[PDB]
Amino acid sequence: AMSLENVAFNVVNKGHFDGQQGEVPVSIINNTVYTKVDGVDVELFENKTTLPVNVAFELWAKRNIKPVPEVKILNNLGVDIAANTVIWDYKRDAPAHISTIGVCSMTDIAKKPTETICAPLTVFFDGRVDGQVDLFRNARNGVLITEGSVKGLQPSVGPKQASLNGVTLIGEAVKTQFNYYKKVDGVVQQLPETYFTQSRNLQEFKPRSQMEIDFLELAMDEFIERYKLEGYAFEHIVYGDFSHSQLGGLHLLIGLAKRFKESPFELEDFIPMDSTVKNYFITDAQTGSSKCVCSVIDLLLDDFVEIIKSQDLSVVSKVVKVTIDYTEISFMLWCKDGHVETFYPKLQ
Amino acid sequence: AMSLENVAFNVVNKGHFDGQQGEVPVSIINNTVYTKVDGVDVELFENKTTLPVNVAFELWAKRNIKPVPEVKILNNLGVDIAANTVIWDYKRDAPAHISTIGVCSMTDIAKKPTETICAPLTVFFDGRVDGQVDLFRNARNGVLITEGSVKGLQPSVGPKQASLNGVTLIGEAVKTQFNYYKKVDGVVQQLPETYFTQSRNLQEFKPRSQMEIDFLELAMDEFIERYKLEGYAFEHIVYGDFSHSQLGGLHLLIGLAKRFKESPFELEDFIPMDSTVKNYFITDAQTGSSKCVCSVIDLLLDDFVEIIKSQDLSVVSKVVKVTIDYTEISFMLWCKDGHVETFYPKLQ
Amino acid sequence: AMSLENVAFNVVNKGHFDGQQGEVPVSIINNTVYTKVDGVDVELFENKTTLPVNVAFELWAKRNIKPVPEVKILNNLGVDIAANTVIWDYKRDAPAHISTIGVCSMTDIAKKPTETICAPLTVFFDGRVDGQVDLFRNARNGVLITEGSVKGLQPSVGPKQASLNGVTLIGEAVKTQFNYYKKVDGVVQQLPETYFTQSRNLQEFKPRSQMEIDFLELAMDEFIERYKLEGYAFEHIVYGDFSHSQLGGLHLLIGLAKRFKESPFELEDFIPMDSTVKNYFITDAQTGSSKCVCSVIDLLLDDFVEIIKSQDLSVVSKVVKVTIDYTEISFMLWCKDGHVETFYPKLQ
Amino acid sequence: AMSLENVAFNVVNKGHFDGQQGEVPVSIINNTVYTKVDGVDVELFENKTTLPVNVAFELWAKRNIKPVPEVKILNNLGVDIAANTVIWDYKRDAPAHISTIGVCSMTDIAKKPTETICAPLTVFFDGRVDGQVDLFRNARNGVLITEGSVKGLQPSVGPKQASLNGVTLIGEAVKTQFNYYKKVDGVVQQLPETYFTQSRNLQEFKPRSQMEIDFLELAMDEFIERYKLEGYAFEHIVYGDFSHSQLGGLHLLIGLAKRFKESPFELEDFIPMDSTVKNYFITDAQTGSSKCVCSVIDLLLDDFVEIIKSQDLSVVSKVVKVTIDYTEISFMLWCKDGHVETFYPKLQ
Amino acid sequence: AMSLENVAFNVVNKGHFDGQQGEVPVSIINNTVYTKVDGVDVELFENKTTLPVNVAFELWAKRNIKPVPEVKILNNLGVDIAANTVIWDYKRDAPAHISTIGVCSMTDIAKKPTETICAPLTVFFDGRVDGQVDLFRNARNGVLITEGSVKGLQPSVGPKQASLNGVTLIGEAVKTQFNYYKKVDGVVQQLPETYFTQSRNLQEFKPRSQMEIDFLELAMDEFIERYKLEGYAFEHIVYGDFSHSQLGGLHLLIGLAKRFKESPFELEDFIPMDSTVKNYFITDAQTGSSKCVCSVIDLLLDDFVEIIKSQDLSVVSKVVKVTIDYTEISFMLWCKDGHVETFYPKLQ
Ligand SMILES: CNC(=O)Nc1ccccc1F
Ligand SMILES: CNC(=O)Nc1ccccc1F
Repeated sequence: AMSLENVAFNVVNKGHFDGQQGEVPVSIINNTVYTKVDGVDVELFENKTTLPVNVAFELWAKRNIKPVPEVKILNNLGVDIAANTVIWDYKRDAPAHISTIGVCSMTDIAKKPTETICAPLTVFFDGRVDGQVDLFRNARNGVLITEGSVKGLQPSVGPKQASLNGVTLIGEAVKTQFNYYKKVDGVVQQLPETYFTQSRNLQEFKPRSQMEIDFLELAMDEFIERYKLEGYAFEHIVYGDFSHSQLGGLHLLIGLAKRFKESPFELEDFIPMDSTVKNYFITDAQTGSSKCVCSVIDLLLDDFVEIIKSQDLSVVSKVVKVTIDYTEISFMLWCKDGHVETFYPKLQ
Repeated sequence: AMSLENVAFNVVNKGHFDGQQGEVPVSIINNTVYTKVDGVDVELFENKTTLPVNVAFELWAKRNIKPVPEVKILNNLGVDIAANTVIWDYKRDAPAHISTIGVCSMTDIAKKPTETICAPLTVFFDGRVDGQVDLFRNARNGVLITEGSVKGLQPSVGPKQASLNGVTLIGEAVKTQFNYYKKVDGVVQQLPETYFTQSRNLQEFKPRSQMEIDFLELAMDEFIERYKLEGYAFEHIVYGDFSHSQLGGLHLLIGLAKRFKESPFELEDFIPMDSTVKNYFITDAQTGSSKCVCSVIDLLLDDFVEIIKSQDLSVVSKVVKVTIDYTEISFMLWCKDGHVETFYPKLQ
Repeated sequence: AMSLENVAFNVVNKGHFDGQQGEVPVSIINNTVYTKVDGVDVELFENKTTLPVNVAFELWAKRNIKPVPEVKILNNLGVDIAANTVIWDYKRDAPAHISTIGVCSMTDIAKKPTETICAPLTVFFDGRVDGQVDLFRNARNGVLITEGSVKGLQPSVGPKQASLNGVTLIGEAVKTQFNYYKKVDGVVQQLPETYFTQSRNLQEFKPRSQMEIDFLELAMDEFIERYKLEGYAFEHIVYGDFSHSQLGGLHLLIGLAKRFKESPFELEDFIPMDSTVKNYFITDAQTGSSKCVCSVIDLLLDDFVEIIKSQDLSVVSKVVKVTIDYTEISFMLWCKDGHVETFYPKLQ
Repeated sequence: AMSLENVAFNVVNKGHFDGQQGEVPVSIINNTVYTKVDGVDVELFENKTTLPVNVAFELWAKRNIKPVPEVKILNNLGVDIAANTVIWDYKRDAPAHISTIGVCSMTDIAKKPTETICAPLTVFFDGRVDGQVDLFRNARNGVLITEGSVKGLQPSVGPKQASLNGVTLIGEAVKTQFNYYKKVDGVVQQLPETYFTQSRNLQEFKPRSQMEIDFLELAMDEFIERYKLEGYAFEHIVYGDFSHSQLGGLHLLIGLAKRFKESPFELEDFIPMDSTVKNYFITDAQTGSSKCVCSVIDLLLDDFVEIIKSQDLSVVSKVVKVTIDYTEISFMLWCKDGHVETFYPKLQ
Repeated sequence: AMSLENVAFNVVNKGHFDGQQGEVPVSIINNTVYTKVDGVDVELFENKTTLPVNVAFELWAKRNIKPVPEVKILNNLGVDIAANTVIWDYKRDAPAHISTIGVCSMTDIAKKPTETICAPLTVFFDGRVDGQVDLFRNARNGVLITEGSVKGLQPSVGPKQASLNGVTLIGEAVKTQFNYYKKVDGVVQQLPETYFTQSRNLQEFKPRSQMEIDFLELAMDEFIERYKLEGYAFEHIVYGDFSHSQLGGLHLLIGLAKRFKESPFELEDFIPMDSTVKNYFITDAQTGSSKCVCSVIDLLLDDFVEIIKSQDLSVVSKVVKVTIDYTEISFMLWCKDGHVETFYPKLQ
């Protein structure tokens, strides 16, 4: 017997939906769910989704509370739907997927991923849940994560980090590095070799390699010398040119991180969703240099150096395809006389 | 085990709350309750109250569906709250009372009227429900209806009509005429002699006496002649004077019914609620005669005639008090040279 | 080049979406679309659906304005979606189907019904639109209407009436009687023999047979005599029994039409949607007789007589199944000593 | 002459309601109050309450702007209502009490606490306001605060801290330590001996005893030695065990404070109201250790040490009742071989 | 062809409105605009204005993204409207002006500032845009900014700082110091000599003169000695008196900044708009000293010292008019025996 009042009972007593039995009285007004405590209304949930408030509330309450892949990964792998859980998109305060399977009666298209409506959809499977590996094997389309080996299935090692209740972390008391597997049209698919973005914040940025410690700590010319980067235009691409009204380059998070220690800036996240490459409308507070569409990626600097050094530098412009978070990221590479002018995530 | 979804199940399957087990999926968007029937949303309920939508939905579902006293009677008797039912106020599309007893967890102030919070409240008790005559005996404050005698109480015989799911009617297959009993601070009251308003509609007005039949058939002058009404200002009070910009008189529903057969008019119900006297801002379409605050009452014409013939006509202006629907209705009586000038429910 | 403002232009200038170029200024406040005409705002559209206001506005604008099958027929045939039109459900003030094909960018699951997401969906195809009979041939699942023969398909002749901009009618200047054809998993179905409900209103009820004329004119006893209906419980089933608190019988629209000429009653439509059988919570004003869940169907009286005379009357109670509007309507038949006691659409 | 526009006049000119006379024009849209400044709308108030926006606005404007007891205290003492002021709950952005006395015409149940409706309610009285001590003496139920001595009334010394416009502080230019007194059913009640929670934030945590300076500054084993805490499981209870997927212990705010210097964590406040014991759904960012329902209290460490040391350690499990903020807080005490396994606020 | 979907296309692809062609599907619900990315809704804009959501969205998208005068300046100069751009008020999340010219069809009063409706309005002109200087010359009323010299027009040097996408900054890669000119009734007006407020935050405060470095760094008595301020009551006016329940003085931002390093405090911005003098309801966290209406201005300390030293100190009270941000700010000057008691922005 699922119900609004039972969902709120679990939220109040168990911090989330926990299969417990019971009911608390609830009031819904506009987009907010409340419950009486000591005779007054206490807010339990503000619906920021495009779903009816009582539906969003239940989905939220039923969010997966184990570490799960970050939404950008699931998106990059073409996931449409999850088997019998909810991947909550903490960046959008909303379900990451439109529909559900076996979760909620207003949004379910199916009780079980074996139902024929699920066969064209890429269904997300969690091998930490009993039976879900088997259900991947039987599904026409899907993405499977496991903590270990699945007999016969060639694994792809995913990122180190996963999301636990909206916190992106590398697990220590829990495991966040998964094997990933994918199936299209009944056929297991080979996951490409790939880099992974690092998912760091600008407020909390911590380097993760001696090279990155050097970038944060050394002056620009020292660092460029020490890692033999002459002619690669990190002055522009990574350090950022703030001298003109249009802010130049500045496409690596670590570069933003360096600048942020010195002076603040505004990042307007005008498409606020999780993705491998982010676009910001950036305004530098110190200089007033700015740019409407500044693509930023958080690659380990080591990885970005390896990508740019591996490039042929003998054409004016070309599109360079790099596989990142399993998706194929296009960059624009502009050169002159065998040195880099600029290299940036291509704006689409 | 009360729940939004169970209430909706009862509505969908039983036309109203009926204590049945079950659940349907529900969605709430702003003030409307919908349910999914075969993949599309069907409107179950639009909240017109000042309560949270899911709360109003449940009180509406749990409305009393037996003939019950009209809200105007309950209010005139000082009823605060009903015992274990909801008197639905179809004139306000809202619960007639703030709080409930033993009905709904969000609005209940008690489960049983015997709890101490109910003692100072005038509680409504329905003798047709097992045990409620008893509970009225224990109750410090209350109003009781019954269909027949109660041993040791003198009854007050109420109106002929009652409200069945919002239709006011004189029951032929069900009883609508109740015995009334009232208790203030543990003492059974002697209810006053009272007239009753008749609760008719302007559109479907039906005479209930030979005098009313004659009023509808005859011409003004004939009717006034037959019933010896010269000098009582019915021309003004009951027929209505449409010759000036201020619509004159027209304070008796039968007079509005008579005019509405010939030519129509606008009645603006600017305090929409059930009350013994109604105030309308009335605009006569044929003539443009209008009045901002036109008090209207539906008295049996014979009872109105009795009231007006029972007054002293020798002072220019005074307040005349008349018990109606158990409440004291003040009238203004204006006279000149021993005849009536006007007589109207006071606009105080 | 679809846009809010272009849709509004079409509404304002063409009464509906018509593919015209142009733009008017629009403003959206909560669920209402307005447009500026000479400096003030005029209401174009109030959203009563569960879709976003601008989305519902566009689907409403793009409604099919040719006579189309009533929604109850489409649902009974299992239609999921329409090919390149919107069947507007005037009973719910909402789109009849969740999704669209080739109509609206927010709701389209495809541009053409031939895309693979449509193959498992039962698609509605209108033979009056060039190419759609063809598309029905390629379609794995579908329902097709036409005005005339289709070479190589046996037709099923549908109802006389269809819905034109929300008015159900039997077309005299346009055709409303369609041939129906259905395909499940690539196989043309043989549609069952079926009766059709007549889709009449209680207010403007018009007899469509000499028996129905007689039913309206004659007294109960005469009519029952003329048509040899003794022992079939029409007194209860069709005339309705208003003598007890439970309103008895009254399951056939013509019986409600007959009563409504004499005295009025409340029909509460608590699941407002188009369906072959309707459930009303009905309160008779003259008598106070009432019933929470009164199933009503509008069958030609002759067809109802044929159904009831085609049953075995020898068991106390059983389920009688009758194809109507192409769907299986269960009835309860109650008999005693070889005569009918009652017979009603099952309240399951 | 109270009015929306007068309330807004005071807000604009006096920062809050100040009995001043005057009016500014106001516009209300959805849940927000605005006023024109220099021809544009400036937001004055966003209603986060379940009250009508214009009502919440007035209550907010009339909030008590003297230091007042924190809402958890008033709750723990059973306060239902305040005499002639509003205790604004800054943590819920809402009135702490449902109704008022002498404040606001939509929410008043009474103009004065002597009215008989107030007698069953525990009314909050402020002896800094003239007459309110006397009104406590006459009230059947109440809680009284004073700055000094009340002849005959045995005092209870309240917490050091009070809330001033939502800032919890120990007063220096103002007095925040009150005498508390309580009355149930006409009878002064003896307030229990009690500890008080410290009301500290995790961002702003300052130790308040040499012991607490030691906890923050020393390593875990040093501190446990220096205060002879071997066998008392502060390793678990206070320091927190982050080694397993379920975060172990961690029920004292100061322990959260220590960890927060090292690494951040997420505290989901899923019942956001003021209370003596808080429940969080906690996710540790460094380790990914987490717990759905982690009870946290902010006792001075000295006080928590005194509580746990005073316990008999010779049973496996028992419920230990401790009086905190005047309410009786249950703890679970789990022991083995005369040492503490775990000791935590009992989850209800 | 302007449209909701075209505006959203520009927002998504260009970070703001950029004249580009194209459309994305959009959904509007309540006050929020969304668009599909990867099958789910992503929030593009939350309407905090009193305009219809789709109108506010377009105005926002069309905001001027060059450095522009801070709204307080435009207000102080009497600007009603901007020529062919939108000055977005980032402090109110709303257009700074009610109407537009040549921007948006719901809010435009004119396509061009030469239209006769614009002649009484003070129109804001931007000489960085071609033709706009000329349009100032022809306008009956206006305010013009330029980066350089305009032949014949006597300039006023504006503030050093301007606002770029809501960041107030002194330009280095861009120019933020403008010449200002004003016209009333066809006649160029002489802008007064004036100080300028510094527009600093309390979190980010940086001194801007050796004097201000001294104020932040030195003790109170040192600083007062070093700059010969004895008898000028900076102890009160600038340092702030926290000893009594009413917080004394404290009207210079730098004084708040000093205190904030030591201890925090609450500033309730109860009229949140940009202005030259701000009013806060201030609560000091350390002492609980507070004040409902504390006027604060951010003058360079040098400038404030120069203002107060220039005053005659020989009257008890007088109104002192100082021109700041071009508007005439009244101060109250209270003296005794030729020393300053208090000096503060006059409360109106
Ligand atoms: C306090 N007295 C009282 O209630 N009396 C009574 C009530 C109901 C029926 C008959 C009775 F006598
Ligand atoms: C799969 N078969 C099929 O569709 N057949 C057919 C369809 C429409 C008209 C005539 C036909 F023969």
